[PDB]
Amino acid sequence: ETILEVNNVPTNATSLMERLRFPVSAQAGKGELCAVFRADPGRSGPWQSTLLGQLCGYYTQWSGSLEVTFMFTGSFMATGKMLIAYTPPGGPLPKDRATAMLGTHVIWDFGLQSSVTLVIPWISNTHTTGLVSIWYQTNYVVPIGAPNTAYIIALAAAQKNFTMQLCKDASDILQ
Amino acid sequence: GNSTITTQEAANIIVGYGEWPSYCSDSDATAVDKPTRPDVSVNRFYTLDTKLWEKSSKGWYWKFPDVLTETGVFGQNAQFHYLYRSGFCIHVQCNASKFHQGALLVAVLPEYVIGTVAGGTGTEDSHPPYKQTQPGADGFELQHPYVLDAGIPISQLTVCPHQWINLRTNNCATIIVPYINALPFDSALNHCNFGLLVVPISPLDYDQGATPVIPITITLAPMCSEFAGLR
Amino acid sequence: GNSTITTQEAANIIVGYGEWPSYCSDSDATAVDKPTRPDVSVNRFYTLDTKLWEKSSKGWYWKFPDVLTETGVFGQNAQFHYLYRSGFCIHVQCNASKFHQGALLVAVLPEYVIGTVAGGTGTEDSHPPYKQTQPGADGFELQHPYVLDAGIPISQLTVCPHQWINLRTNNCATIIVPYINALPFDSALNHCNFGLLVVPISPLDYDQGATPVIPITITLAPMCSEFAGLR
Amino acid sequence: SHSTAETTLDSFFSRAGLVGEIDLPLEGTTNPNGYANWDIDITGYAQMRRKVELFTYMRFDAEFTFVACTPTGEVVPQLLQYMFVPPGAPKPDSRESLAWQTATNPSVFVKLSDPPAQVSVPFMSPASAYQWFYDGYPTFGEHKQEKDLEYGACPNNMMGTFSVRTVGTSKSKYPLVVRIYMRMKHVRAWIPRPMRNQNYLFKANPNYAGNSIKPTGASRTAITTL
Repeated sequence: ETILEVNNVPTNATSLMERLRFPVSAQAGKGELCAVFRADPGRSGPWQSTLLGQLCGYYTQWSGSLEVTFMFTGSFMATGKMLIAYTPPGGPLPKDRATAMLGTHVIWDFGLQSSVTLVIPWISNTHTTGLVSIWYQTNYVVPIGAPNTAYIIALAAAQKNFTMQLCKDASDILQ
Repeated sequence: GNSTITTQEAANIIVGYGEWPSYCSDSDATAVDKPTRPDVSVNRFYTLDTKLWEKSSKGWYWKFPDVLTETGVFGQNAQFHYLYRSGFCIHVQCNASKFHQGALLVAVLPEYVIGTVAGGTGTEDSHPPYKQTQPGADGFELQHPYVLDAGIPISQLTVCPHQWINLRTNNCATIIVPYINALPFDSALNHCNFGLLVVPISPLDYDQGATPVIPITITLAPMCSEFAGLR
Repeated sequence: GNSTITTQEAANIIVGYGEWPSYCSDSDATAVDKPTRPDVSVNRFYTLDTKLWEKSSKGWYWKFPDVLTETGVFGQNAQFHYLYRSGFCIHVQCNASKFHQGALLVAVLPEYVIGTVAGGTGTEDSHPPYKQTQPGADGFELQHPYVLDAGIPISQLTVCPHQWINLRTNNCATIIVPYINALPFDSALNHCNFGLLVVPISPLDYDQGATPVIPITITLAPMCSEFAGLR
Repeated sequence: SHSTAETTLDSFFSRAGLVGEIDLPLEGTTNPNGYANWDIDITGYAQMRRKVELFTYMRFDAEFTFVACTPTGEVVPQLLQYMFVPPGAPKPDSRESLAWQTATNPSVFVKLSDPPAQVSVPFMSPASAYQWFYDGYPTFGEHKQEKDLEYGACPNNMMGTFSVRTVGTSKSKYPLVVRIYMRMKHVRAWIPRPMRNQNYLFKANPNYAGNSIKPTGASRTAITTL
């Protein structure tokens, strides 16, 4: 498992560290779209932060199943349910939370499970990408004296049925 | 279960009337054609959405099977078909802080015939609109609560299947409902077999914290669905 | 163990690379010199100190065994001896309120060769000072953390042995690390075999309470220490 | 099922890359005397350093192949000499040095008309494995200011030197260029590290552009857009 940079903000070079974390706050609302990224590692770019994605950069074609482990970094007292939905290649992201339900999805709570893990069934590279979508099932519930904003870290990796198949070389200089 | 989010199963489960939902035996089922039993695909956990509970709210109610008639495969396997039979597994989830407080009455009322105002004196031989009587997925908000908007006291509702949700003890209600009707098979769009009822009895309150609105998530999934006529 | 403080230990333990620390075999020990195996005297629980985590902090790193080289019997039995070999038991404990929140990445990286700014272009063939490269007990504070101050991205740091410290789940990480080096015996003062890394990824936050600074305590103790030549 | 053969280290490394370009003109400052000493490094194949720095400790044999030609790619009737200078042994200072005859350093005599010279080099380190990272200092003492250049330098990864000649005694009659190709054999790797993400600044030193820190991968306009 390696950290999946879903959040992208380069200009703030001083604090490039923001790229490792989700913002989830009370100023949101039900069904609001928290985040969304593609389920293809070889392509740029949220997967490029992964050890997997850049090894794939050294290879040409590949196929296998992936899994993304989400870890909640909020307080013990913070609660709220979030919907993670997978939408397979072909067919766009669901219009709204309800339409994300009909496809394979996961109802994630912060109350009981601090870390949920999503399995990506299969993605090959026979040459769209697939699509991971995370939704706000509920409000972000927090008591007095507790932060109105928390952060999520996404950890991703491939499973043992993953194979890379043809060798290629990348882009980083010498001297 | 496509995403069983363990809430650590407990004795909150409440069998309807000591009657677990079951497929109608064809000796019971007055029909000779093979009844469509639609696998797991429609038995998936349908989560309506989340309603925001606030201290001024009075309650909400849904109408089975009107809730799902236009929501996914089940809806499609009902609108198309002519006769319908099923049970349900109601999982009302209310996640709130340990500093919040309130009390909900998750309840199921068969044949929830709604009565609406006829006039401050009773001026009208009126009848409630398609929206109010069949709110569907979004659900409808009660207007008069002490009376269950049907000349009926909520003080005795607990005579129906019910599960309390006290915020100091539990966050989850779990009611399973068997098919209850005079006929073994009825229409899906016209006869709302029963109604889901969830009414805050002990009202929500808080010293001004950081959250003023407690979410109520309703997940539900059919138990023993059954369909007959095709298109 | 001079003070074993139960932390309700569980399968949080993480063997470095699946290799429990072990004494050098005497067939492996390419020496006829008597290898000094210093029992318990140095195997005691050395607790470095406490660092204060605040939302602006970027991270800290230690250099083993440079951390303890001037710290007790182990320290003196390292500066005096010529050859050194050992493993470690890292117990980074971060205790915070139930109202705080955050995440630390305790990780161990062998041969943590530090690269520091040589100039925004590289105007200088500069090189990090004895202080920064062998900070010892106080530990040193990272300046660039996305890059691990070595042209190295932290996003993949977890490929090394590592233990998360999410404030909602655990307060204790437990990494034990075997001796890792090309030679069976190297210098103690000169070759810092590996580095301990603990970096706040998800930064600390709080409604302004009565405490704004979360402690990070690192307790550690050698596992299978080993020395050869004397002074 | 498939095969994990190409995701093995050997499949990942065992391809001969260009690691050395040596120009032997008749006039210029580049190589005046007519000889060149090429200290061996597994770089040159520029894209190798990031690959090889995936791990901390490594071990392998090496197979060097020597393609020689004129700048036009013309083959000319020249008898070259490739001489291998093992570590510690004194390198040739000039064309007439006795080192060229010192037969403790192996040397290959090939004609340019003949096909590329080929030869294999065994693992040379006194250590049990090569290190691309030596977090510390190699000496055993002192405190002097200019000890910093010693930081991060491991001499044990000295694999030796290749020296090319004409041969003597009189200077060549032809403009020559020799290409050195290196392929690894029997690769064993160890401690894995996160892969380099910033442009290299120096050799044998992992510095990074302090003012120009780019993120590892491409970025986008917002978190909720495609």
